[PDB]
Amino acid sequence: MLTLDTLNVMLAVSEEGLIEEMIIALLASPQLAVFFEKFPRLKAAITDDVPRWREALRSRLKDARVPPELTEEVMCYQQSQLLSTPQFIVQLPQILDLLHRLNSPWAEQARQLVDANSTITSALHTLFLQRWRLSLIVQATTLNQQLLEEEREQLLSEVQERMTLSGQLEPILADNNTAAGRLWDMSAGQL
Repeated sequence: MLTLDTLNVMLAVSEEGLIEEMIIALLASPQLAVFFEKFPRLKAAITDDVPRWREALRSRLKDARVPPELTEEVMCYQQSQLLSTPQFIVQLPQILDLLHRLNSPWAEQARQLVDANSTITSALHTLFLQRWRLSLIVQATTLNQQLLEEEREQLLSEVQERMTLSGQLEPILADNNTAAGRLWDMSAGQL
């Protein structure tokens, strides 16, 4: 079962910036939307709840699996390095047929790529994985955009639950993960 944490490995990206968009997604959701207007003081809690949504998605990448669409994006990618050079030539227009089947954007690019060079010895095979790798990062923007919409619903019941803190406060435990990074420098000279 293809798990969601694979995206962190195969793209080498961090979740934190995408989790920030997920904060905006929740602050836009109808539950929090009405809560902010109806409770102009109590909203300060759930607007401060930014590093809490972090731990929700940080667990969820390990727990949850990939979207049904994304499944074939990552599987065709990882299959191409298992697909050895003699087998890769004859099953070349077949993996291209798979891309065209789903209507994935890699269908058009990989088609032109193999029309550019059908004499795949080593160079194109390497470029096939790399060209899709970079293209899958900017595509994962949309794939994980659909994720943050679905997951929003689940943790929406979770955030309206914790909303008890603004009416009969009863607390729960949570991790504090501070990304500590700084290097000041001012090496300059002027006469």
